[PDB]
Amino acid sequence: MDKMLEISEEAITRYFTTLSQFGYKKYSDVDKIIVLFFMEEMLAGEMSYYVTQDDYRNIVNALYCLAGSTCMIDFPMFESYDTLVHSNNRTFVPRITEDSILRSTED
Amino acid sequence: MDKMLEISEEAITRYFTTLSQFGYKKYSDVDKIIVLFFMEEMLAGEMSYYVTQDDYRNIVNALYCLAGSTCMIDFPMFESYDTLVHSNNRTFVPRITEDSILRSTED
Amino acid sequence: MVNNINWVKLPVILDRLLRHPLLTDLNLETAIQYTLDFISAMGLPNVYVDKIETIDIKEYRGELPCDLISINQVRLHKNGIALRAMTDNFNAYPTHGEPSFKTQGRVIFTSIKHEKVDISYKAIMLDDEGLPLIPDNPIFLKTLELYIKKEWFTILFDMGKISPAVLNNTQQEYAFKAGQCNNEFVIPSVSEMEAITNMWNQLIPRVTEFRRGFKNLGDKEYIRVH
Amino acid sequence: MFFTQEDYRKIEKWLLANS
Amino acid sequence: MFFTQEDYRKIEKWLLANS
Amino acid sequence: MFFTQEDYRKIEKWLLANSRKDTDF
Amino acid sequence: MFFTQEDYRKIEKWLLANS
Amino acid sequence: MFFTQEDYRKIEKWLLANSRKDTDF
Amino acid sequence: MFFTQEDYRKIEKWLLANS
Amino acid sequence: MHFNELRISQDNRFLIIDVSVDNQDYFEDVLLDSIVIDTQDTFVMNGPSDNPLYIYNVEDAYDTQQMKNVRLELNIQDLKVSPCSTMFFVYVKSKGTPSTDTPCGFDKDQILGTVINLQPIYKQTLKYLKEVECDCNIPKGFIDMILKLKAIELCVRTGNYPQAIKYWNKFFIK
Amino acid sequence: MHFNELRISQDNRFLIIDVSVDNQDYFEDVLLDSIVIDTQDTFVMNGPSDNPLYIYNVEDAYDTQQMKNVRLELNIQDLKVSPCSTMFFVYVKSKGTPSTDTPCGFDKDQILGTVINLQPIYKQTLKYLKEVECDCNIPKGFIDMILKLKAIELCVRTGNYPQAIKYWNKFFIKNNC
Amino acid sequence: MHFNELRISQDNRFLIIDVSVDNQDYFEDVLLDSIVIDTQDTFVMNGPSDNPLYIYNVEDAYDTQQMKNVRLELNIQDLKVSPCSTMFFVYVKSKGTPSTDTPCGFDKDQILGTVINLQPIYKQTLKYLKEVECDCNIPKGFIDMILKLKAIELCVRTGNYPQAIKYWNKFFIKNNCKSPTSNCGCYG
Repeated sequence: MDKMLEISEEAITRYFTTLSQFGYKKYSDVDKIIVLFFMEEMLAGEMSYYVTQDDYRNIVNALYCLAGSTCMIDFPMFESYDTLVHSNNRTFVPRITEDSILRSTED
Repeated sequence: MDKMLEISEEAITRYFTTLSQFGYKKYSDVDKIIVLFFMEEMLAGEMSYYVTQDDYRNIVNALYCLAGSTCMIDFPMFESYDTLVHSNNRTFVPRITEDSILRSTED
Repeated sequence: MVNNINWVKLPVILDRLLRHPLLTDLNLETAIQYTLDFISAMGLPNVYVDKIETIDIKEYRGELPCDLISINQVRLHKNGIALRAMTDNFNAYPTHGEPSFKTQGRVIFTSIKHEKVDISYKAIMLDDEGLPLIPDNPIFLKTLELYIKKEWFTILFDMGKISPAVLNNTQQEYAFKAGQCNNEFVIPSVSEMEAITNMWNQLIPRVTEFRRGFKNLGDKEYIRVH
Repeated sequence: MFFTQEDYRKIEKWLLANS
Repeated sequence: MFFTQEDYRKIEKWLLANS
Repeated sequence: MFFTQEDYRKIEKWLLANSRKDTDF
Repeated sequence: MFFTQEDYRKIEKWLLANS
Repeated sequence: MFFTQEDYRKIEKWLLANSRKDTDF
Repeated sequence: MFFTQEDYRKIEKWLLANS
Repeated sequence: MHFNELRISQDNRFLIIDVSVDNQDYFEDVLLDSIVIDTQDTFVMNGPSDNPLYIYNVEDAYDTQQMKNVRLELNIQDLKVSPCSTMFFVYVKSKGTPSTDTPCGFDKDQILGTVINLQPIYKQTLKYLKEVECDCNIPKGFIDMILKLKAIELCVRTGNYPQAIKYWNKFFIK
Repeated sequence: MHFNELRISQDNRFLIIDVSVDNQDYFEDVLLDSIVIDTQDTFVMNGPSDNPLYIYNVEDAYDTQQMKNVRLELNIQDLKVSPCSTMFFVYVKSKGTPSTDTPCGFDKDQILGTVINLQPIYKQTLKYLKEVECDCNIPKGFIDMILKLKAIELCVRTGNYPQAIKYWNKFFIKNNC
Repeated sequence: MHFNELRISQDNRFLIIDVSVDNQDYFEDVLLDSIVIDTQDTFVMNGPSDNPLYIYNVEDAYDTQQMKNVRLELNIQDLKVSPCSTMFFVYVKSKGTPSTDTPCGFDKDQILGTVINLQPIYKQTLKYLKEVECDCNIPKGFIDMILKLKAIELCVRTGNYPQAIKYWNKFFIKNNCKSPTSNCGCYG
């Protein structure tokens, strides 16, 4: 993946940063950290050969429950150039004020 | 064995170290020390000739209840290089792009 | 209870205590202890979480859940017959009937050798932190505030740092609000008064709702017309 | 990057097709 | 995945790399 | 669509299970 | 090192086999 | 596997049980 | 324990020493 | 490589896809490869999934600059999916090597564009505005819909499509 | 010596053992002797137990560098054990004297390799993840399983195999695969 | 290039190094130049430090597959460092030019590998092992040790080495172990 690595490193670094500033992190969130790094080593090991695409779907949709659960885990950002409503940059160029038998025409 | 001797020596040394710093150790823990050095005496004398492999199994599995029970008795560490998930260092060497009748083929 | 138990976190009580300049050294460490003391001293069943969890019996003994505080009932998993308190002094001891049980610690002593039993037990509603979670009923909050205030003023008065009149007033207020909270969390609702009414008015009395899980304690008792 | 079983199946089948 | 052909050529190139 | 050495290692370990040597005929 | 009875049986039997 | 002196002592002590001297025939 | 053959040979060697 | 227009037809019968390759000088060697359509059911993070909804290979249409621009109009009913409750994912590929002078990060074969039907959202907004006309109070469902739409927008523009589908299925379908 | 690959086949039908001797300039005279398979029922600390599950002698197969590499594919159903609920212990022996320049600590004739089936753990993780997908709460059993697996890993890496057997039999024995 | 065996002997004597160039047919002309051993106290962000712990030039030997595979078995007592409270950085410098057409990023002239002694860490973890058995309590020590190790692993394999030394100094620099008995032992 190469990204579960980054998320896990960030999460555990934040965990130990909190244990440096404070002396306590909720164990309900240590559970999430445990699940996260266990999954990453699961997927970056010899057990990555037993996964179908349905299993991949389920694993991703279950890991996204951990996304904004705590400050240690964040929503990952990917390189995206899309949106729900796109822009229309097409241009209009008819031919000498012509039309078809029913409608307009262009170049 | 040569390791029960070390474990017992460490255990009683820790026992008397505590009795030096403190003046009290749990007698529920002195009982475990007593069991430990009794087994050490019995297995390292003329009484070991009555030991079968089933008896050895039972003795070891009974002694490992003492392992992390107290600070005096500690989990032994043995020389091991294994794990539950071993590595795959096999290399792939294809020959003349040659598929077999059904399977692929290497050297 | 007429009202509902909407849950809020423990420092909601420290929101309210620390208004008082003489209670400014109270902490969540003290709040936890005195809140647990108040929860137990009041013994209100609506404050606990109703849970059901099945266990297996090895030989007249079974492992008990971690968070158990009290047992509503115990029954056999296959029959559904409820268990009673064990009056027997020699249960699992042989020499040379109706099932029962007994619970002391993490062990439940049943009169059955090998069976699975369903235990409906009560626990404490916890927070995302492993801490108690208190009702936000302002009667409950005010009474708990007065409990913590009364304890702290008792300490200060043993020290001689509080006038006896102040402590007397605090104890009086706490006593009245303790009675008020006890009644608030106990008096039945309208829907609970229907259950009580159905239990009360019975031409043919029903005296065997313990065998079931008190399922039919509140059902209406319909007499056919002849 | 990540592979599933089906990805390996496609890769190996495509290898064997052209061998 | 939806592998393109050129990716397959890369795979066999790197497999016959240890030829 | 770039492949790193690790991805090729996974491909190797998958393909090795399917292929055998001359001796195994 | 620790011997059980079976170890002694093995040793003695194999020695008599070689005598 | 390495044997030290006490293992050998145990082996001899076991073998002595089975054997006799010439006078014992 | 298995007592591969050279262990038996070691035992023979030791025993046969003070023989 | 980019999208010219990626829209569902106002008649709710066609899914318009009009792709083009960027005009800069060093995509001269680069062409368009294929169009793969996925829904909220068959999506996978790692590129298009198996058993996709509709695959398209662009050599089939033509018999080279014609291959740099493509336009599709898929009758949605022929795809056997609901035009109103479906979120389409449109992948495109290049099959072409750019020059060696490309600035870094610009050489990416694949893109993606999400599609939904704005007619049901328009009808919901009209209904909520009708409610607002009566007594001039804002229904809270209207604000919830607005904020959930903005949440899906943020998820799409950040690439977090799994939680995007979770919100879509949970709120704008059921 | 060392292990090349040591796993159960992905089809849950073979137990693969591939052993090789170290390539060292002082291990020419060292060969391979035998392969002994033990389970969690017959395992003993001091070397392979008696009445082992499967004894294999290498000079039978071959008719000298062939002796330095060995591979096996043992049909588990022929061994008469459950491929899901068995913890195979693979011992290997050398039958060879290394050179006199051997560094201290490398002249270990015997090795050991533990084997478990990873499918049941995989399916359990998928079940727990499916439970997580509902209401985004982590079951406590999932964390318990993770930490129990970590405990067995620590026990194996430290050589404390009997307590590893205890943990395995108590916690993970009932497995579907 | 890759690592075949990177380990410290469990007897706390030998820092075992076994490197070999990758076997693909673009990597003929690439050879091994030197092996530089560095510690946490003399680390630099880029490349080996100017004050390393040990240097070994490969070309000062037989002069081709003997170059392409190299193995070192350094005695740690000679290096005058503790095998357990020391974390080593192994730099391997290549000598040559890979043939063209290789995919980019495979032609990395330098490779780095981190080494630590896990045996004392397992000794510390065994103390909290039995907390796994007991229910009704979180095995806090077990989780803490697992996270402590995993932090170093993660920070090593991501290349975030400086924070890796920060964690190593915080956690495991006070590790204790039995020093190797210099008079060798009879066993086998």
